[PDB]
Order: sequence, then structure tokens, then C-alpha cells
Amino acid sequence: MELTPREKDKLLLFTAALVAERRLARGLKLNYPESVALISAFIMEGARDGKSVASLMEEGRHVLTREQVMEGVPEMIPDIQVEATFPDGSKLVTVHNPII
Amino acid sequence: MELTPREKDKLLLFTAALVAERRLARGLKLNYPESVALISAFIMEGARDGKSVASLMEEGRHVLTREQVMEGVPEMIPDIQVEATFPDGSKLVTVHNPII
Amino acid sequence: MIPGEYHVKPGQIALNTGRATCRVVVENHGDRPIQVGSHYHFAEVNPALKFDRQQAAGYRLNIPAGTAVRFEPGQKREVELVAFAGHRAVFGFRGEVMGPL
Amino acid sequence: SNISRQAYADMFGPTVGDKVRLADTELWIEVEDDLTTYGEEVKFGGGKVIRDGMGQGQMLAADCVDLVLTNALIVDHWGIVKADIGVKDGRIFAIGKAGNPDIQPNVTIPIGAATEVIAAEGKIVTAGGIDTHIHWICPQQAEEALVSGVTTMVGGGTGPAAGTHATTCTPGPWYISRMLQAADSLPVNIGLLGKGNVSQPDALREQVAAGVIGLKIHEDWGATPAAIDCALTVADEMDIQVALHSDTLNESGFVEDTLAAIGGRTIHTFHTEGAGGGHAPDIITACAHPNILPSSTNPTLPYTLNTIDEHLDMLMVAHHLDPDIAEDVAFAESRIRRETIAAEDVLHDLGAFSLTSSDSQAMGRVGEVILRTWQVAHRMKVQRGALAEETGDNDNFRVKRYIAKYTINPALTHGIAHEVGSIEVGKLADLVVWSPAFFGVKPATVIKGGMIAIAPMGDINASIPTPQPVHYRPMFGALGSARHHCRLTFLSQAAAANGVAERLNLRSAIAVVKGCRTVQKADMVHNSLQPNITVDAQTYEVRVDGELITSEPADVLPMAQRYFLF
Amino acid sequence: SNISRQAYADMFGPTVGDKVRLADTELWIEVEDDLTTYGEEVKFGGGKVIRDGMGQGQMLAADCVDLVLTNALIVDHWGIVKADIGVKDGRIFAIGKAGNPDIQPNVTIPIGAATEVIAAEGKIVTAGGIDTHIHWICPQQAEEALVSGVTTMVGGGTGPAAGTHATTCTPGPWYISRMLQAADSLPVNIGLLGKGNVSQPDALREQVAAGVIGLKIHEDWGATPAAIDCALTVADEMDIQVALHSDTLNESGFVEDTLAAIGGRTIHTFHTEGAGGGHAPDIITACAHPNILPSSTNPTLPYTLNTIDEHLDMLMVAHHLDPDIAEDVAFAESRIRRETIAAEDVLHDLGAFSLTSSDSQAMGRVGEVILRTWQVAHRMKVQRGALAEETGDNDNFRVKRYIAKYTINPALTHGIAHEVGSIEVGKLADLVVWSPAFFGVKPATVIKGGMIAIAPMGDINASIPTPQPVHYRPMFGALGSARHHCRLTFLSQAAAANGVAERLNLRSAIAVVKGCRTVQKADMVHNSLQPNITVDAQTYEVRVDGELITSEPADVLPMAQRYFLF
Amino acid sequence: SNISRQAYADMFGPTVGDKVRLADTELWIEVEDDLTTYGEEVKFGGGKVIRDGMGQGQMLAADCVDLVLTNALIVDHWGIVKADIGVKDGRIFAIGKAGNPDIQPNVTIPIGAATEVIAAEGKIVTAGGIDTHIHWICPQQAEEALVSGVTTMVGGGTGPAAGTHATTCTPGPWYISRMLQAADSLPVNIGLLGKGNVSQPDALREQVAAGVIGLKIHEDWGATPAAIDCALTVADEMDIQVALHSDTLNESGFVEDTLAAIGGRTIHTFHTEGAGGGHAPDIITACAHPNILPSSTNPTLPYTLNTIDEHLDMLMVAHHLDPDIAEDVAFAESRIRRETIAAEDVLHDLGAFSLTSSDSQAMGRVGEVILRTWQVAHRMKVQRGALAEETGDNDNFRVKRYIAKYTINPALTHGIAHEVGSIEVGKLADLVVWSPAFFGVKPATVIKGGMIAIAPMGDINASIPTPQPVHYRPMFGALGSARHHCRLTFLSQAAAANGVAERLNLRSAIAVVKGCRTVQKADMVHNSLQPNITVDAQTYEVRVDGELITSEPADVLPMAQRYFLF
Ligand code: NI
Ligand code: NI
Ligand code: NI
Ligand code: NI
Ligand code: NI
Ligand code: NI
Repeated sequence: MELTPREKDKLLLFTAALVAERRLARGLKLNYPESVALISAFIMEGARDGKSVASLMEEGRHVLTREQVMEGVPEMIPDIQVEATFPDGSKLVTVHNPII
Repeated sequence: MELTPREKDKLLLFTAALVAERRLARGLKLNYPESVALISAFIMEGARDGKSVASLMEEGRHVLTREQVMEGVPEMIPDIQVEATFPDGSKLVTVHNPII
Repeated sequence: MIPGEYHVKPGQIALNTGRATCRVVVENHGDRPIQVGSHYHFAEVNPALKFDRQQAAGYRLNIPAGTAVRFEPGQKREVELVAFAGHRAVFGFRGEVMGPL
Repeated sequence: SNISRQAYADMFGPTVGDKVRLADTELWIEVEDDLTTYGEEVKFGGGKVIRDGMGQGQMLAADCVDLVLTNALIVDHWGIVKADIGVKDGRIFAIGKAGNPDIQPNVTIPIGAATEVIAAEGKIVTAGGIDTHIHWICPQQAEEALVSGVTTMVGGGTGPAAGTHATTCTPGPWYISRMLQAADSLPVNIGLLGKGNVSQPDALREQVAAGVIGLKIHEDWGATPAAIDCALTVADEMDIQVALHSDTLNESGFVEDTLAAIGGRTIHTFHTEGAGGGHAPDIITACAHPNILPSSTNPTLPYTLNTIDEHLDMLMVAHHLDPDIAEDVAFAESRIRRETIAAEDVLHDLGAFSLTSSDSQAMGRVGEVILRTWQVAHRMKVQRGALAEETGDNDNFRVKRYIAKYTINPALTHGIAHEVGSIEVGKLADLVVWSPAFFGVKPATVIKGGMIAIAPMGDINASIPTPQPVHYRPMFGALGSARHHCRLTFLSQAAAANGVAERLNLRSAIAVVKGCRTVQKADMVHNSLQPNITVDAQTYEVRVDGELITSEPADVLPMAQRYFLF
Repeated sequence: SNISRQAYADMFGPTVGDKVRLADTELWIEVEDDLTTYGEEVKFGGGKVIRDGMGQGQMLAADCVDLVLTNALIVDHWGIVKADIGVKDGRIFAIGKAGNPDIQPNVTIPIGAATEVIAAEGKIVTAGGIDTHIHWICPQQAEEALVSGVTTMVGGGTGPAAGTHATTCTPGPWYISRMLQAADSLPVNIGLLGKGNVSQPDALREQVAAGVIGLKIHEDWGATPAAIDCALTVADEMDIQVALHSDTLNESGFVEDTLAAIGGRTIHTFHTEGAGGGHAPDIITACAHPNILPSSTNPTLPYTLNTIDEHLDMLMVAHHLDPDIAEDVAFAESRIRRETIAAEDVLHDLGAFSLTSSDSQAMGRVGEVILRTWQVAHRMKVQRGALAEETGDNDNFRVKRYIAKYTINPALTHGIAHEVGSIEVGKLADLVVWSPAFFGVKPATVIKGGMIAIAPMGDINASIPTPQPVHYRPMFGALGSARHHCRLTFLSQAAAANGVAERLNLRSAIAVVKGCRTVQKADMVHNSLQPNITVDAQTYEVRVDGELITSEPADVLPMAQRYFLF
Repeated sequence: SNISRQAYADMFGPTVGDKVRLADTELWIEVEDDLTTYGEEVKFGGGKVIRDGMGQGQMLAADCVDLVLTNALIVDHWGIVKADIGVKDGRIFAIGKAGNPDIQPNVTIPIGAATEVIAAEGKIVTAGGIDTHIHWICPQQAEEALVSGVTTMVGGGTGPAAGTHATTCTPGPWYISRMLQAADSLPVNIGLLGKGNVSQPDALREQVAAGVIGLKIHEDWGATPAAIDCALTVADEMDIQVALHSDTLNESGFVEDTLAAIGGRTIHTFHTEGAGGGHAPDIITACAHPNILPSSTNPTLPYTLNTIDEHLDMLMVAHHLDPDIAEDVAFAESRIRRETIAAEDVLHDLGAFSLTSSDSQAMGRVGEVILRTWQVAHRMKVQRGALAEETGDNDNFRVKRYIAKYTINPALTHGIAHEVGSIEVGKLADLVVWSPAFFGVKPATVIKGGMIAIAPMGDINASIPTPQPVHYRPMFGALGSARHHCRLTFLSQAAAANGVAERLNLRSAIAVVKGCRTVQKADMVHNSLQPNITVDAQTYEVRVDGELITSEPADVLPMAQRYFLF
């Protein structure tokens, strides 16, 4: 596989998202780290699929709503940023106010 | 659990395979690291099940086909090797030309 | 498209050109197999291989570098040898020369 | 005897006339020369050539190399040739034919009992990369860069502080001393840049005397004509380099004013295209001058479909700008221009831009300098075809022009070419071994000062080193004292004389910079073009001799999704 | 000109009269003072104030600070104020107004070319925490504590050995020497405690002469009147501190006997409530005496619904007790009392208990000293309302009383307040920067001796430092020689004079403890109450002046599930 | 008073006559002796025995031990006994009865204020393992081996280079110096092997003078009679050991020729069975000679159902062989023989093979030397029953014979038995503590030079050290200067005299090898059998005194799937 440090680092994000995913499935209101991990992992897969940065900047704001997270969490996340390998290389996706 | 360094190292391989597994499920053609992780994780579970090294050397060549991976990938993987705890201890499984 | 693929131009490579060679018939009289490398001083190979050791003096197998010739027990075959170059000083092996020649 | 060319290639790697595809790009290199004697190639392994009395001689350590890279396909600015590489005392000893002179002909690299062997047959070997735009935001950047194939890092910073987030500056003697000490812990050669934004010379001389090998002039600290002149005056007297990030706001003057302030003195212009910073919208016109050594940072390389979209928010965070403050967003936008971004790729292909760098975590990706450089070469071949300088049916010249961008040219620009930057005898043995299928993406072995420092490594408990999971792990060359002996800390001539190494008790080998004032555009290997370039103030269109320079954005790039897990 | 207060707060952080909520608690702090001159605030970034000739001056390194934390909201025992913080030579230089005296008024912290900048606008800055109850069971504890905001760790141990599992003791010269050497590898200030349980003075003097800054008297090694007297006699002559864990079994006498053995001599009583160890059931009555400096360990802070349930098995493992041995389980149970656990919270709110500590991995959580201290403050505000000392509509006084518990008071108790413990000029620059929403839970930056040692860091290969995944990673201040220069190893006066640092070849900066015998309860900042406290032998009820002291267990706490992934 | 035997065992561990099952194998050990005085056993914890005036005395540090392992069940080549172990100055002080002579009888190990305690009741304590077949392919191998219970590693290499992948050789002065420096960073005792394949003595003397403690003769570098004679001549004059991997190809002669070249001089034969390398198919006949110290590498231990299948491809990668080259595959196959693989297990049970080693990442598993050794013992008990030397209804003798294989015998073979290899007074305190249920698989504590270096550790932030996740983490003994003081770098007598340690500025303790030329087969503890062994040239059948030696392959083994996650 020849995994570089950055690929191994992203495995940590992916795993953190698995935790959040299972909790959301149980019907729990997600906390701060769970919300950040879930939305971030969503964007990384979007890039793997070949979606554009522009599309993801929008789609990322529709992963979690204010009613699916704990009080104060939406305000603790003014934006989310993550990079992934798009078909045209590494790009940065910035999602402003992802939770509404 | 008293996990040794090697057990923790294999957790990295297992997680890498979860990533590939989900992408294959979406209908994506796997890339180099995803293919190596998926086939490797398959062999490790085979050993846990109690399959022989000989059986796995064969079965490993039928996990992914040329149509499920990106162009050039089959040629980037002349063979795959992984060790796991078989009922009779640690053994090495070498799968030649796993993707065809 | 194959990542890092070679586009080798067709043809052949002539090895060890312009050097003295000689053919020798060798026979393994031992009960165990013997394999000889490309650069081993042929005159000092395993004593079980019977041939004209005198003719093989200062010679090695005329085969591509890194390859070998195997002799199963009782096997007889003719091999082509090529003369050593450089200082033509032989050190090591069975310690029969340990000097120039 | 005789052997077919294909079988030969499979055993010893390609030879004269054979072509090899670089990774999954459209670039092909052709072996120009082979320094071996057919039939006398050295090979190591069970029953192979490198054995006592055979390919290995009887000489003492003093008369043989410590390490030999057998059957390597060298790719460097001077040629693409097949040869053995000898390393002795941590430095490149010779490029030639290895073996035992006792029985083999034409041996120039003697192998003895004291010689270790690295099998390079079927592999490409290059010099280690040199990134001259590092923001020392975190120490983890060194491992990321080393893994990518970069062995020397020049920049400034003190950690994740606001000043470092925005600029490559290690402010003052105290922080400089601290960072020089911390450098001993990192597995890459390091040189530091101080804060050059001051109009009092003595404040600059102190920093140089403390250890920096250059001064960064940054607009965030005030890139005014007075500060620029002051820094260059000190640089001229202390033989150190100046890196510039000009006044984007045009607050103190336009690009012509900055150029006038420079007054024909040598200077390295960072991210000359402008997105990373510089007079809007014409900082790119600097590449026309003889005293300017121009480089690009990597997020704009090469021009792709998602390039523009990701830049705005990246710009803001990197410079502590407020998106609610209209003037802050207006100046961020004036830095992002499709017109100059597209032209930059072409200017690199023409040799008008001479270096590539990262701008690590401050509008740049530390592990993508090499990778992006090759993606530009690919996109340029695809769009513009063969260069006027090409000879034969290969891309050899374009490859030499581009590899020079992150190896020898950065070394020349910063006065360290006497130590590193290329595979030439006498230089530090910083080498990178690549498998053709992964060239520029994931190295097989990274050698620092004669010792392997990092490499892909499989299961530690396995019966062999190849079983999964295989990922990059630090080797002996990155450990304690062995590391100190295999890395270099570059100092200014003044610091070296002042005994800074002894005072701070630095453990690593020390190297001094020199020749920073005498380098000019004409000295940049394969990248010395000074085009008559203009930028339209209204449309931002870039023209050279009146002709419009532009290119098309890529939708898909090589060295991307086929290799990375994320 | 003029600017609205809200817009002002968004740009420079809050000012006089503005209130800020601490994390998700009910505690609000109000800015008491602001040392700036409106319109002259320094801000760094593209086109901001800190630039050559503007907010940055022309002075040499000697005449300006190495680091400035701009627009910081300081929270310390002495006040909650808005100001710039200057750091020079690794120490706190000044708290005032930063800038360039050439064009700005009231500048007390000069910024020059040698000055690095940390933007603290909108952030809260506090001194680094000090945990005086560390069990050196594993080295990993140092990173956990540093990440929580604790920069100094005092305790004892040799690793995961039975003696260390139960007690904070580094037994004898050999182990002490070994641990002092290992301390150079850790990114926190360290001081060691020896085994004080002996009735032969010379056996204690040897340990002090070897390097310990205190002696731990533990019941597991025999907390008898003879051992206690011996340790205190040596402490009195060598100026070191004694930490006590009394005889829970009442084997040698009751609490009154231990107190009599102490004989009015200064002593630090660990986990004074009793669950962590001490005369059952009245060890808590020790907080009434003038010579006793009382602290709490953290698992009982604050009293919650699950507190009692988790204690029994925790107690057993920590002290190598056998659940099958009736006497072992009976003595474990006599240590866990709802009555004293509930009273402890109130006693902290009243200032009768002066310190909070962990008791790391031996009935305590190393990364939760700060967090739990604030949870107690919250629960106390919720239950008891404003303190009698409060002025205005804020919780400023309660905040000052509680922050003193893990900063200045532990420093005073152990004789290291001359070096660390608070944000005052001349003290080591151990600072922690927090975002209000994460105060006390997850820091933005942890500074050790003037260098950032650990901080949250995003993708190393990203174009900026913010992209996910963001997690705590070691910075330059935690690397090799830079670390040695930014941390302190505390020694006893005897060890310092004996040349222990030279003999063991310790690399870090050395500091000596002093003033351990002269501190008394009255010296504990904001926590000097000596209540007339009694404990009912049968019911375990705690009363002060006859009134029952108690509180209710929390079902939910702030700084909990909203911030942690697990 | 009186106490039942079961209750006694639960409190202090087993005593005379009690039997304990080793992990999940069929091997049972019986306590042969107990050095305690019933009723006077020392126990630590709340209200236990080791307390001031009680089990702890009033003596100064000089008159008591630094560490005591209480109620340990020792398993060593000399006996299986119950006793307390005292450690002082990093070395084994005494094996006897610990306590306070003031009130207790028969105290031989005094406990005082300077004494740390490790509770070993119910645990088995053994000496640290010694692996003499290390390929320094990567530094990560040291942690893997340490975790398995191996504290000394002898081998050669320079990192992941072709030469090291195939051979245990650190070629020449430069690489030797570099590796000796890197060794200070590793938590295990280290000794290096140079490349012994040369016919010029001076080229070998240089390497010995540079620091190697032995010379490896490997067929990949030419295992010819001339090279062998040269290496042995130098070994004889410099008191260093020679390790051999003979000529598998029978190129220079058959096994009888190699033996003749050796000429009765002392030599350690690596992987004597042959799969790992050696004259095909009879290298195994070497174990019949008095001057040969024979060892096995671990992938062939023990013979199982999957053994043969995994060997071919493992062989190829380890020796850089080409599967497309017929001669390369033919010689790989001639090394893998079911006949010799099956016989090897029996030869170990008989004591004809004296050592077990790994052959780390070059046809061997670094973390499985101990584990596989016990699996062989189990399989042999199951197949052959009790050994002729057994006394009583236990497997005590077989256990002593097998433990000697990876402890004292490797130490004797390499001239380091004066420092390590067994639990005897004066030897370095390298000890491993095991819980009976995990014996040989996962240790409870690994002690290096008197300090715990690695151990299983739970949640760092937990209230106790036991909560999940529990995994191996480095302790204080593996940190910086503490590590240097607790590990040994072995040098040749020549290097020691030449001042190599001072020149390279080695920080760790130095030990010199001696007695490498005088050891013979008769000196191998419990493994000195010289059988009249023959191998059939055609059938490969192994016979001793004409009788066929063989065994059956296991389908399932203990110490396997019940303990590992993968
Ligand atoms: Ni810039
Ligand atoms: Ni930059
Ligand atoms: Ni306690
Ligand atoms: Ni404690
Ligand atoms: Ni071998
Ligand atoms: Ni080996």
C-alpha cells in the first residue's frame, strides 16, 4: 500500500466518523467531535466519487441539521474544512455554517 | 487485551480495508491502496476461520477482477503477501497475480 | 496505459565481447547437486566435478552475470568459459592461486 | 554469450534506447547512455556476482566504497543514464562501473568487505528534493516532506503562531537559537530565514549573526521600499539570500516601485504568479529581470477545474483576514486570477519560472512539491507537445528542465549547491530510489547522508519485509546520533565564525551558505528565460512579446486517485 | 473615529464590562480592566498594524520582546483583564500595551524585528496548571496532562511497579537519579518526591541530597507517628515539603494522634476528604489547622450520581487489596462516604480546601484536574448562588478562587512559586491559550518556557493548518534541545549544591525549591479559611460551627458529553 | 497459625509441590524449592507487611536493595524455585528471602526506604531472551522483540538495503560506527556482526577494531573455504565469534569440505536444519561436531501443516532470487525438505540443537522466538512423552532444557554470558515477569537494567492503570538518558581498547565480549548432545545411529489463536 503519513492520518478521521455514524443511527443527538467527523468523512467520499469542490461546499451543509445535534454544537462549528484527492489532485473543501 | 505492536499494526490494515469495502459497494473501481487492503484483509479473516495457506493462495486470486479496479492497477500488484495467526501459528500467504 | 511500463527496443545484447573463451566437458561425480555462479573461478569449483581443471585456469562461466549452471548428480555437459579480466588476480575460492594468473 | 533485450531489461533494468513511462503520466524517458560492460554487471543475492574474489575484492575500507547502488537509472539535470553509484563517507564518490578490479574490466567503483549493497536495477534514482518555502508551523512537516522525496527544507517559523502561519520568519536571536537546536531532531537538512522587515540594518545583522541563512521580506510585516532596501543591503554584505513576498495592496507603490527599490540586486521572488502574495495583478512580470530568481508555490500547479474554487477561503485563513471586512475580502479576491494561474504553467514549460516550492500549510502542500511539478510537465506535454529543445522521440529534455526546478535550482538560489542539489561527486549522498510505476508519488527508499532514513516497511514481525501493511516508517538514518551525522544544519558565514554551533551545542554536521549574491537568472539550469512579459491592468491577460499566454484547466490528473487511499 | 461595541468585540475580543460564558457552564466572567488605548490596538496579518515603522519598531533584540500575545483576556488569581502579554528570554516580561513607541502612545511592550506574534484576540489566557499529586506510573501521563493545560507535574514513581501504583514515591538515590535523567525527555516541569516512611533520618537525608523536592508519607509504607515525625524533622532542616496520606486503619492512633505527631509543622495533606486515603472517617477535619495545606484528588470532584458506584473497585486495584479478604473490603468501604464526598465540594467553594490535584492512575484522572475544578465551581454556583465576596453581576471572585487551586496555591505549597504558578513578570512563560467555548476542556495553544509545546494540528499536508483531522500533536517546544531549554527540573537546595545536575549530566534548566516550611493556610490565595469543622463518628455527617455541610449529586455536568468523542 | 494450601497459593503464589500449567500448553512445572519462612513472606499494599519498622528496615541505601520482586516463581536453567529477588545498581543482587532483619528471620535481601517493590506473587519470572540472529532491516524490530521478552539482540545490518535483507552484516567501519551510534536509541542490549566474507585478514581486523563482536560468513557474499578460513583465523586472534551460513549450492564443495575448512575451530552455525541456508541437503549433520554451536531460526519451529507451503516464496524474497530463472527456483526448492524440518524438532528435544533464534524479516519472525520454542516443547511432549532425564511427575527438565535455548546458551555462544543470559547474582537485571496464563506469549513486565522498559498499559487518563484499551507502551527505562544507563552496547576487546566508545561518543554502558573461542558443544547447558547423525543424499532421511528421526506436523498449536487479535 505504501501509506504516507497523511493517508494514515485520514484513517483516524474515517474511524472517528464510523463512531458518529453508529450513534446517529441509534437516534442520538451528536456532540461536537462526532459532528465534525461525520461531515468531514462525507466530503472525503464525495471527492473519491469525483464530485467538484463547488458541489461539496454546498452538499456539506445538508448532512446534519440543528435537530440532530446537541445544543450549542452548531455555533461551535462556524465552518468545516477537509482535503481529499479529487480526480484533479488534492483540493480543499470549506463548508461554511454546515449545521443549520 | 495486551495488544502487541504487530496486532495494532494489523488494525491499520483492517481499517484501510473497511474504506475499500465501502467504495466497492458504491460501485467504484478500486485504486492501488484500496485493492491491496481489501485482498489482504480477506486473507487475514481466512486464517482466523482456519483455512489452510494453500487454499488462501488460491482464493485470494478471486476477490477482485480486472473490471472492478482502475486501469494499470492489476499490473501494479504482481503479488500480495500478508501474515496472520492460523490455528498452527503465524504463516505467510503469498497470492501471485491476485487481480485478473 | 500501464504505470511505469518499459518500451524495450527489440534485439539482443552480446555479452563479454572481445574475450578469450574455451569449451569444457564437465561431469558431476558426486551424489549431491552442484550449482556454479557466473563469476566463480571455474578451476576451483567443487572437487566432485570432473573436468580439465588446467584448461579452466583463470576462467569463469560465459553466461549472463548473476545466472548459474546446475549439475545434478551424474550429469555431464559441455560449458563455455570466458577468461577473467582486470588484473587477472585470483583471491579466495578454494585458495589454490591467491595471486596473479 | 547473447541475451535478448527484454530478458536483459528484466534482470538489470533498461539500457541504451529503451524508454520508460514516468508513473501514469504521458512522459517517457529514454536511456541516453549506459556505463556498464555487458556481461560484467554486478548483482547481489544468493549465488550472484557480488561475492568474495568475484564481484567483491580484497581491498581495505579506505580503498572501496561504503555503499553501492547497482544498475541505477539516473535522472538528473545533466543526463538520464544507466550506471552504478558509489557512496563513501556519506558523499557521492563516483558514478560509473562497480566491481572487483582483480577480475573485472573498467571498474571505477571498487566493492570490498566494507561495502553495503542497494539493488537499484529497474529503479530510477534522483537527488533529494529541496523545498525553499517552508513555514515551520509544526515539526511533523519534516516527515511528510522526507516521505515525498524532499531532503532539504529551508524556511522560517517558531511553531503554530500567527506570525509563522502567515510568514516564513523565525524572529530574532532567541527564536533562531531555539529552532537551530530543535533542527537536530529532524531527519532533513535545514536552513532558517529571519524576519527581514525592518529599516534598521543592525536588527538584521543580529539575526544573520545568530544563524539565519536568509531574510524573508513579507507584506504582512510591511513590504515597503525602505524595508526591502535595508534587507538587500545587509544581504549584500553578509552573503545571504533574500526571499520576497511583495506589497499586494500596492500601498507603498506598484510592482515597478518594488523593482526599483530592489535596484538590480539578487533576490528570490516567492510565488511569482501572485495567488500566494504579491503586487496585484502584475507581480508575475518580475520573471523578466536578470536579478530575479522566480519560484512558484504548489496549490496553483497545475491549473485544474477545482483550483479557483478552493483558493478564497485558503487565502483568508493563511493571512488572518476577516471575511466580514469588505477590504479584507476585496484584497483576497484581487490575488486570485484565472489569467495568471493559467499562464504560470506555460511559463514553467518555457523556463521563465525556475523553481517549485510548497508554502507549507500557508497556501501550499508540503508533501506535493515533486508530484505537482510532474503533473505540470504532463499537462504541458499534452497541451503544447514537444519542447523546441527536444531531440529524439522522448521527453528527456522536458524531464531535465523540470527536475532542475526542485533540485539544483533551489540549491543555487540559496547558496547550498556546493553541498546538495544533484547527483555529482563530492555532494552529500541524499538520494531517492523510485520504482517507475510510482515515480514522483511514493519512493522505494530515501537516503540521507549515506544512510536510509525512511522507507516503506511491512509487518515488523513478518518472515520478510514485504507483507502488509506496508507504510512509511523511520529507519536508522533518522535515529539519534546516526541522524546528526547524516543531516546538515546550514549557517551563515557570520554565525559559523561566531561559534554559534559550539555555543548552542548543535550536534549535527554544519554547512555554510555562500554565493547567494552572485547567482542570477542566467544561472538557473534549463530555466534561464527572461521573457518580454506584460500583464493587462484591466483584463489581467498575460502576454509575452504581444502573444497571449494561456492554458486549459485539467479535469483529471495523473499521480492522483490511482495512488492515494484518501 | 467611532465603532460599535459588538463590532469591536468581534475584532479585538471583549472589553471592560463585557461578559463571557466559560465553556458550557453557568459561570460568567466580566472584563474588569483593559490596558489598551482605543484605536491603538495591535493586530497582525495582511495589511494590519504590526508592520515595519507602524506597529513594529526599529529596536534591537535586546530592546524588544521575543513574543507578544496580542489582545489577550487574562484570567488569573489577581484579576480578569484585557491586555497584551510580552515574553522575553522564556519569561513573562510585561502585561500591558504592545507596539511601537515611535508612533504609538503608552507602549510598554515594544515590538521589533525580533518579535514573534500570537494572536490572542477573542481568547482567554491563563497560567499553566500545576498538579502536585502525580504517580509516575507511565511517561505517557505527561502528554495527557500537557494537553489538558497542566505544565508542571510533581510526584513520585519508577514506572508500573506495585510501589508506584499505590504511592507517589521514587525510592532511594538510584531510582531518583534515574528518574531525574528520564525527566529531560518530558515536556513538563518536574519535581520528584521520595519515600518518607522511615524512622532513621539519614535514610531521608540521602534521598533529599539525591534530588527529591519533597517526601511522601504513605500508609502503605506505614504512616506511623514515628515515621511522620522523622520526615518532618528532615523537612524542617532541608527546606522541602512533606505530603501526607494518613493511617486509614487508625492502627497507630486516630486523626488527633497524627495531628499531634505533626506538631504544628507545615505539611501538605493529600486527598483531605478521605476516599483517596486517610483516617476513617474524619481525616477531613485537618483543614481546620493553620499548618495544613489541604488538597483534593479529582475522582470525587464534583459529587455526581455515579461517584459512589465506581469507587469500590477503583480503591481495591489502586492499593493491591484482596476482595476475598474481608478486612481488605471492610477498610475499602470505610473510605467511601457519601457524607464527606458531598461536603468536600462546599468546602472548596468556601476556601477551606485550597488545592485540586489528580492522583494519576491511582484513584485519579491525570487529564481532568482543570476540567473537574470548573465543574465544581459550576455545581456550587448552581446550588449556593453567589459567594459573599462577589461584587457586580458576574462570577469573577469565584473564578479567581478556583483558578488559584491548580495554579498559584500548588506552587506556594511546594516552594516553586518563585518560578511558576501565575502570570506575573519574571515567572517562566508557561501559558495556556483558550477559546471561550472550550475553556478548561481543550486548549488552543500550550506554551512552555516561551515556546509552543503542543497544540491542535490539522492535516500536515493541507494548504492550511485547519483542515481535518485536527488533534493534539507535539510542537518544537517538545523537541530535543529546545525542550531542555524550555522546561525545568526542580531540585532540593542540597542536591543543587552537591552538583547533582552535573553528575547526572542533566540537560534541562534547573530550579531550586525554597519556602516549603514557612507557608501556612493563611498564605493560600483566596483559600485560607480554617473552619471549626467536625465529623460525626457514627453518621459521618460533616458540620462547621454546628451547621450541616452537604450538597446534591449532579445527574449531568458541563464540560462532558458535548466535547468528548468517547 | 495454619492456612490451607489453596488459600496460601492465592495470596503468595504456589509453593513446593504445587504444579502450574504453562499458558495453554500441556507443559506443567512443579515448584522444586521455596526459600521463604512460612508466615514471614513480604507483601506490599494497604496495611500489608512492607512498612516502616515492619517488613521495611532502617538501613541506608548502601545496605538495602533498590528493587525487590516479591514471591516470584523463578524458571531458569538451574531450577524452578519460589523466592524473592533483590536488584541493586541495575544488577541481580540476590535470590533469597527479603525483609527487615530487625524483626524477621533469615532475611538475605534487606528492604529499606530506598527500596521499590514489584509484586511477583502468582507470576513467573525469567531472564530476558537473547536473539543472536537479527537482521537490522528496521529499528522497529527492537520494540517487537522487547515486547516478546527478548532483551538482547545480536546481528547485523544497515537498514532496508539488499545486503541486509539477505545477510546479518554491517559492512565496514563507517556503517559499523553509524549503527553503534544508532544503537543508543534502542531499548535492548546490542552487539553487531560484520561482513566476514573476505580472503584478506586486514579487511576483517578493521571491522573488529571498529566495533563488531563477531563476523557473519554468508553464502550470498561467498561462503568459500578461503573466506571461511580467513574469518576463523581473525576470530581466533581477536576473541570474537563467527556465525555461518554455508554454501547451499555445493559450489565450492560439499558439507564435508566446509567442515574441513573450519578445521575444528569454534563456530556458530545459523539455521542448522537448512531451510534458512546451508549445504543441500545435509548441513544438519554439523550438530555432530564438538566445535559447532548449532541453532535454529524460527519459521520451521515447530513442524506444522502449513510450514512447507509458506516457505518457497519466503525464500525467494529473502535472497533476491528470480522465480523466472530456473536455477534460482531449483536451489530454493533444494532448501525446503519435509524430512529435515521434521527431524529438527526431535533434535531440539534431544539437546542436539542448542539455540533458537529468529532470522528477523529474512526468513524469521522477530517476535516469535520464545513462543515458538515453547510450541516445540509442547509438540515434543505430546509426541515423545517424558525425557529420559525427567524426575517426578512434571516437565521440569524439558522446561530447563528449552529455556536454555534462548537465554544462557546464546549468551555463552557469543561471549556475553558474564553480563546477561540468566538470573544469577552479578548479572544485569534484565528480567521478564509473566502471568502463568500468558507465559511465553504476552509479558506482564519487561525489566531492563533494573528499570521497567515496556509493559501493558491501560487508559492513560483512567483512575487506575487497568482500564481498556490495554496495550504495550514504552516506560521510563526506554527514555533518553535512563535508557542509556539501563542498556549495554557490546564491543570487541580491540574496539574497547581503541577508545571507540569515546570517539563515537556512545552514551550507553559498554560491555566487552570474551570467551568466544573456548566454548564448545559440551558447554551448552542441557543441550550438549553430539549424535552420530546421517542424511540420505537421495531421500533426505535423517538418521541417528541408524534409527530414523522424524515427527508429525501439527494442525493446531497452543500460544496461537487464543491470544492474538490477528
Ligand atoms: Ni507569501
Ligand atoms: Ni509562505
Ligand atoms: Ni493517597
Ligand atoms: Ni496517590
Ligand atoms: Ni542465513
Ligand atoms: Ni539471516
